[PDB]
Amino acid sequence: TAMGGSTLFVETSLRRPGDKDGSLEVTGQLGEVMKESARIAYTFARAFLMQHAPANDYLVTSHIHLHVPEGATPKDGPSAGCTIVTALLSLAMGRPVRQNLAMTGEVSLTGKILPVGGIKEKTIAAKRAGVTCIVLPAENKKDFYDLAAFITEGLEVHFVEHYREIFDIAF
Amino acid sequence: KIGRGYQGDPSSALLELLDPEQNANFLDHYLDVPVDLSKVLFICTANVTDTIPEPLRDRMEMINVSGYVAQEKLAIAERYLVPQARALCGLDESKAKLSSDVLTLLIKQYCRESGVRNLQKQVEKVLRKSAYKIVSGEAESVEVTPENLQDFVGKPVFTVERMYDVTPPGVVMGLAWTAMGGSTLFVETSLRRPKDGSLEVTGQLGEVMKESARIAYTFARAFLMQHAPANDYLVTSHIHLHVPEGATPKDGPSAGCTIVTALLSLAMGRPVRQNLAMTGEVSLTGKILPVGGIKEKTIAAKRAGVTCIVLPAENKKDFYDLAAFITEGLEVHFVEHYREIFDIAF
Amino acid sequence: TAMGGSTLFVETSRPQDKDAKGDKDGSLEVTGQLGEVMKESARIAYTFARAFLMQNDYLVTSHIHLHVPEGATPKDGPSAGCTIVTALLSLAMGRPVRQNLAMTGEVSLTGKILPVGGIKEKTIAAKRAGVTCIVLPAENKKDFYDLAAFITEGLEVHFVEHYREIFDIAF
Repeated sequence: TAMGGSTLFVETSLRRPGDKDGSLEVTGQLGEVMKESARIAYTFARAFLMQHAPANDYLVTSHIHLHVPEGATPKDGPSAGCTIVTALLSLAMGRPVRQNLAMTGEVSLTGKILPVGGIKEKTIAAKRAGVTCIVLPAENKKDFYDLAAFITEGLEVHFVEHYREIFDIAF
Repeated sequence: KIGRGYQGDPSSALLELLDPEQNANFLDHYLDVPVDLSKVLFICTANVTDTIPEPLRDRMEMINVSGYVAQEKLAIAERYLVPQARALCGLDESKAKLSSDVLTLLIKQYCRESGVRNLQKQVEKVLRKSAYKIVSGEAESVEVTPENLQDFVGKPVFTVERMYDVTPPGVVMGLAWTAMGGSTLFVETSLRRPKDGSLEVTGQLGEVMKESARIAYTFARAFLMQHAPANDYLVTSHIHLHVPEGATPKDGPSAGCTIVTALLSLAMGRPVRQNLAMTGEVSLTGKILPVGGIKEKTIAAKRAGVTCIVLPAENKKDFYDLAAFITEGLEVHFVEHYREIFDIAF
Repeated sequence: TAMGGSTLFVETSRPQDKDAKGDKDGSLEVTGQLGEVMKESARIAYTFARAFLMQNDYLVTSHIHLHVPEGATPKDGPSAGCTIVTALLSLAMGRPVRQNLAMTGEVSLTGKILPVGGIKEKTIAAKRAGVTCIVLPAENKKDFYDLAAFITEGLEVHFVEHYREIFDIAF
């Protein structure tokens, strides 16, 4: 955020459970950039749950309605794509994520994870909150290791390439 | 409302004058000396801050002077408006008597605004027509009663009578929040056709209100089948729902409680108890989520002759910070589920 | 209308009665350049005529066209509710309304008649159109008696609150 690092909860819920497909109503962060990011994330979550556990029809017909809090610069906004995919997959499978876990990164239409900014601010925010595990784009590991040793000492960092690895370390 | 057009731009002069760090040396053009203006208490009135440049808004302590509710307006009228108008028109209490109840009626039906000038205009109108009746020799003492007010200030701008003083099956009174604030509406439900049943919805067509009414209807059907199982109305019947268009989009979906109550009242054939207005969005399980504009909703409840309103449980703090003249004669029920609202409608 | 009150004729008349199976729903096509509120009100009036005629199946098993002429200002849109209900009922029952009879007033889903505006203009137009009987909502009685003595001389008036009374005096 414009004030510095911050820690927000991306929340998906359910509302109104072969002819129709379940839509998605983003409410928190308005803007065309975050709108397209949410669309891409929704499509990838669907494809992931199709090729993995192909039986449940949840993510395809549910009318999810997620909500992403409003504090983030318009450039950092799309760095919630992997968080959105993980919230959607967690709500679908009915399994909460690993407890003390923070994640950031942009997700592609096929799941590739892209680098983001504000690594120091995000790290300090995660450390100020209670976080023991952090997940970061693999291309941000230089930026992570440039920080001071008293910041990045109490958290285990996972540098990911593709979202299958976040699904591994998140469930 | 300062000029910023072709000739000059005195906003920069004000930005130099109203700067606390440069007040100590003002330096107008005539005197080449600088004058200390740090002890002057400056006050600037504005109707809207949007047309104030940001470096100038940033130099002032923005204090918002909000309007008055009907009770504050009545106090103002009794203490200032009516005495000053008496003095300006040459009348007293014995010649023309404005009582507190006729003043309440005037404020309720005519002066439904945020400021005071219109109430003052109405007060002057009443006293002025009184003075004309006295001078022309028609009378020697005028009496303004809540029945005799009509021929003094004209047709009431707002109607006290509501659509239904006693509600039949299908229609339930819910109160909403408009851009003018404080509206009460009757959610109505009927049936169209004489094996699956359907819902046809009209009113404030909003994309989210569509899904809101849909899930409210679904929860109503499920609640009915679990509460009274031998009743198949809400499943085998085709019905029509109507929601009046007062509520702004934000609180458009805030009528789910009333919609479910209407559908259930129609399906059961039992009217809802009188003077009962309700608010609250329902979830699928029946969770009652918080609603906004409780001050306006409560004022509307009062104006519409309502006694017992129903609010979400987590609006308890939002409600119990409203003044006693706003919520004294109201009995409030706070609910965390729809079973409790069902009990509240007997 | 804008600067005036010219009286209008609503008319009714689509596929012919099938008379084969009573499982269909029947439909109402409405024209007359209606705003959104005007179309919703015409739909409410349709539903109320269908419910009022519970007694036969002309409203439920016939496809109908409704025409309300243009001219009523958008604020004065839904003031044709009782007129629409009467048009539908007369088409169904197969009998005309009283020959010189004009009406106005919004109708709710259950039959409650709501007050309207422009009583003076509507009355002037009714008198100039040869209308001898006029049906108004109840809450407009003071509004109607605040008129001059020549705006109403031989004009029979009926103030009403529920549409059953309009039906009684129209038939």
